[PDB]
Amino acid sequence: EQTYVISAPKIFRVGASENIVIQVYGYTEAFDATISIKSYPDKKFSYSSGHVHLSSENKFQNSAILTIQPKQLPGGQNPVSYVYLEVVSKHFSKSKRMPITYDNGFLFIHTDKPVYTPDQSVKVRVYSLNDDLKPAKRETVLTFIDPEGSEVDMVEEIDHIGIISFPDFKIPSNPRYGMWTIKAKYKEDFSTTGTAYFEVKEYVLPHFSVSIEPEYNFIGYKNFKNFEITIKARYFYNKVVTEADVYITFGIREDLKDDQKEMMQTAMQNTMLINGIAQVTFDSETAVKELSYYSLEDLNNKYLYIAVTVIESTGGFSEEAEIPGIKYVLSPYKLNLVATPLFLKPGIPYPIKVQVKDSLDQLVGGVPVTLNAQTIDVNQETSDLDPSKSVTRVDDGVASFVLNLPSGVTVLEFNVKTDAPDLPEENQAREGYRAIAYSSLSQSYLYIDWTDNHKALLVGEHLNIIVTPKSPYIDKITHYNYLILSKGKIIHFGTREKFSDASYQSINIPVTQNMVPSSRLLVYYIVTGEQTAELVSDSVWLNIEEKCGNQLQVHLSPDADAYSPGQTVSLNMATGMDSWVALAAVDSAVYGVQRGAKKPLERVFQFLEKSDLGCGAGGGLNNANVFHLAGLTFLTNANADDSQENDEPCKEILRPRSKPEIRSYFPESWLWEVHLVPRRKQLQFALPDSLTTWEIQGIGISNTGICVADTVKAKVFKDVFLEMNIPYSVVRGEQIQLKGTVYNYRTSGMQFCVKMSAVEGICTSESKCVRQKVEGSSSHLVTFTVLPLEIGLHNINFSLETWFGKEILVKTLRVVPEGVKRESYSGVTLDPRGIYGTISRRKEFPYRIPLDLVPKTEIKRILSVKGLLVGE
Amino acid sequence: FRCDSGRCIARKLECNGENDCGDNSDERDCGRTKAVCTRKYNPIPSVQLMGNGFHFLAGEPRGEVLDNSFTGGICKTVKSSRTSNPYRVPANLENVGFEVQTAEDDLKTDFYKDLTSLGHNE
Amino acid sequence: KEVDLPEIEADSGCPQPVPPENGFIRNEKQLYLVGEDVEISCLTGFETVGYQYFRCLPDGT
Ligand SMILES: *[C@@H]1O[C@H](CO)[C@@H](O[C@@H]2O[C@H](CO)[C@@H](O)[C@H](O)[C@H]2NC(C)=O)[C@H](O)[C@H]1NC(C)=O
Ligand SMILES: *[C@@H]1O[C@H](CO)[C@@H](O[C@@H]2O[C@H](CO)[C@@H](O)[C@H](O)[C@H]2NC(C)=O)[C@H](O)[C@H]1NC(C)=O
Ligand SMILES: [Ca+2]
Ligand code: NA
Repeated sequence: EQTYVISAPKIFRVGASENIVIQVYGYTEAFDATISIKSYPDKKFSYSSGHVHLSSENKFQNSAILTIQPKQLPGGQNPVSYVYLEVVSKHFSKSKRMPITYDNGFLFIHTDKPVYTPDQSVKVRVYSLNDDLKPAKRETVLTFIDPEGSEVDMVEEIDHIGIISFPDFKIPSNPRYGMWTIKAKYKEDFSTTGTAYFEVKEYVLPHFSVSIEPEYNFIGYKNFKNFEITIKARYFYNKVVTEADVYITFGIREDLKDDQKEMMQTAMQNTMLINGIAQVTFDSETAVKELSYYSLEDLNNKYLYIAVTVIESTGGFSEEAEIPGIKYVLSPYKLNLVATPLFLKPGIPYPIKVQVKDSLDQLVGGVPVTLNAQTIDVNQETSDLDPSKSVTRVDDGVASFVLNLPSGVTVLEFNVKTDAPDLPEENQAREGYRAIAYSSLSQSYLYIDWTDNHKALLVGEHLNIIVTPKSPYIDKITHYNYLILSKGKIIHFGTREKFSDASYQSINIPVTQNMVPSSRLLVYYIVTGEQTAELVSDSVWLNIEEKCGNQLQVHLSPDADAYSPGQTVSLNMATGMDSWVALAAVDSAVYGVQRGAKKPLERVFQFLEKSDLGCGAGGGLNNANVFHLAGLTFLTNANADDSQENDEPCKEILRPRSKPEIRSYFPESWLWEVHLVPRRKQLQFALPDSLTTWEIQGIGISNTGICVADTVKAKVFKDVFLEMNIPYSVVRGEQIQLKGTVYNYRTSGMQFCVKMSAVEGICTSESKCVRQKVEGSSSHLVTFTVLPLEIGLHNINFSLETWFGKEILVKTLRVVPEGVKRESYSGVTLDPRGIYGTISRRKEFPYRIPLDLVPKTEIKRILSVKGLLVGE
Repeated sequence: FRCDSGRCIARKLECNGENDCGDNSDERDCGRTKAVCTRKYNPIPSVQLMGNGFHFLAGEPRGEVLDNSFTGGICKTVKSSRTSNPYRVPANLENVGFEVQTAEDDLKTDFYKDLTSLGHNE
Repeated sequence: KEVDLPEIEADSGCPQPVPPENGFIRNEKQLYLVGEDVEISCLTGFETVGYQYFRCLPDGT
């Protein structure tokens, strides 16, 4: 018998080097075979064709890189939905109708930092990659959008290496506070999208970060007379808070999108943070009743609000921090199969991996889970399998189970309920499932089994995988035939001869860097039923190790673990091959202003592995299902591939989630440069006068692709120093009290003397030197009382005089005007063609001043014009 | 539902102990079956010849045009007199009837001068 | 008949707004995308006084 097979990606991608595996069990007699991609309802245009020559030479198997570029319908857009794969050969032919997408590659929008003050420039750049993970040079158009969903500016640059550097985006003149958006797209035809976000707020860099850790994320029966809260404050230069006065309040809340709340009086206050830490236990029972409530059951599906205020006792700084909310719920847990394909093989052991979550979508380990199971036979027989138990892992959140199904089985019905010792039986949640047998005209099945809950494979290894083909009417299996996908392109293909000896046998397949983010492998064999061959298969999903093509390694010169507040130092670039690299320096405190998180990298692994057309742990229900679910569709001789149910969107879960010293330059972001790195480079620069941790991330793109490095922490730190608590802006008129503390880290004490240098438009108490006394290893609250008169005016110096120290502080107070901030706008529609019935070419907006105006203030205005384009 | 044959049927008809799709895919994999018709009834004879096509000009019945085995999951039934157990009506059929006596009126004769008569009325 | 089907808001654009007395919206739709403007003009014998636009907020408002 002659049976033929073609394997192709489920859907083609425009401009992707789409690989097409061709495998056959033809006569030794070698032969040529043309393969092509032609247009819809007419095989006129053939966009690409590939002359693959096969024989006993290549164990009857080839690869062909067809590709589909811009030959299309551009004007009055009708961009084609479909194309036609074709096979032309001496021995045979056929053809396929296959869909087409313009989703091609990856746009990574790299903002300089995630939080800005109005009148900052937003640095931004892009890393763009094509389906092959190479540079992919296409001119790209990001477009700025305000927090009122309204488009604002729009700009293109050409892409020279994959690191597109756009001009800095100055935030508008009276801009809108909130969540801004950068949307990036190719100016060219491909559909591809990128998004990023930044917050605009009046914000001030925050001196120390206050952590606030609750005992759990649910509140329930165990912890309702006590909920432990540890709060850990420390400075951004790695030295914790000695003495601080704490204040905690609590409140009731409806939800997490809830703008407001109902406070509770009698809320524990005045624990003192001692040497890095403080703790309290919140009796919800006694406190909650002071509002309406009386039972926890009364209080169901409601959230609890915590907000803390840690003012340094000896050190002039208020800091604030808060927890949105903690849910009060009966049902403490959620359930969901992690790496469980819902299709079973009879005369095999089924694998079941379950997951438990708290109300806030994070793992919970140590919880026991009961699995009840029920089997029904091909015979229509109904049977009770024996109930099992396991306990959810702590590193996983996953409890695993295995049941060996009586081989005559068709349908498995399983219950999964939690069994935590403190919860009422009714409160514990359950989910139920059904699993279904892979249908075999053959009565023939396959089960390829590989799993490690340890869960990670490392490039370089050799994969050893066990193939058991239980059942087939005949074991006259000639060949085992596998196929390995990664990021939606077929990358490996091959054949192992059946051992008369084995029944089950090994495959050894070398793990390669083509698979780095993740991969699938699929294995099929032909059973020629001497009347119509059947294709029989199974696939498996394999997360592997995160190793770059060009591992970038970055190092600071002076290996010392603490650094000095002015010092120059060199940086080290490292690469396995010539590369580009894109640097960033961010004040590690500035991540502290937004509770939300930095987002290069974590993402870069994930975005890149979302080109996989598959779904599930693999392993279908037909032979067609298998190949389809695996991110493929075939053209076939024995069993044809049927379905077009690519449509319903994929969801499963795969991975479970003199001698003065002058301090002046306090840059939030720096090192926003890019460099050509010939496997080696170095560059010196004097790191800025500022006591914080500098967190400096380097990411490099190269022939191989992208690779983000391990971020480099570099805390700069002085022994004795002064830093003032300066408000973002102050209003001219009312007198203000300026705070700020001197920090003495030296093992002996000292006598010191602070004094301020005022500018022409700012006031002060007298006119000296007010000599005080700071103990060994402490701090002293110092304050000055000023009053602003000239608006906008900046520059205040603070000078420090001590034992073995001399420090001058260069700060820049900012000032605003009294009264209100009225906003008024007008507009026109320019309509040269009198479309509306009257032709419009000019409006005149006259300067007009209302005399209610606050003295010495400008009248601003801004001209915004939004071309109004319409039409399909 | 979706029969793998292509035909697209109402879910009610799934796992009900009756080949509703044709290819029996609608009962391919079923554990518990909600049987439509609690009791075995008979097939009406020549029911398919009410589902065949009729070629006007030829005056000759042609290929199957209706599926008349389709039963719609409704177990509608009809009792034959002079034949014990009831018959099962298909879903295309609103009505079936069995009432039939014979008399002289049924046995008639005609005379034809020539064959031109047969064309005139039709 | 068009009037009888009024059904989806998942889209999150703003519904048709309310023109002011003696005026009309220049630009009819069922849904407007967030950040779209609609221009108010006036009926015959009346003319616009002031800011002529409403903007669609992500609000829906
Ligand atoms: C704060 O002190 C700095 C110097 O420590 C002053 O800046 C200097 O200004 C003079 C001119 O007045 C320049 O010649 C110096 O080169 C500047 N020095 C530096 C390091 O930039 C600044 O004027 C002081 N401000 C006040 C209000 O006294
Ligand atoms: C064919 O079918 C119709 C019913 O659809 C029969 O008509 C009925 O005949 C009975 C005679 O007793 C009358 O009582 C009913 O009123 C009739 N109903 C209708 C709707 O016409 C007809 O008798 C049937 N013919 C044969 C030969 O069985
Ligand atoms: Ca049925
Ligand atoms: Na095993």
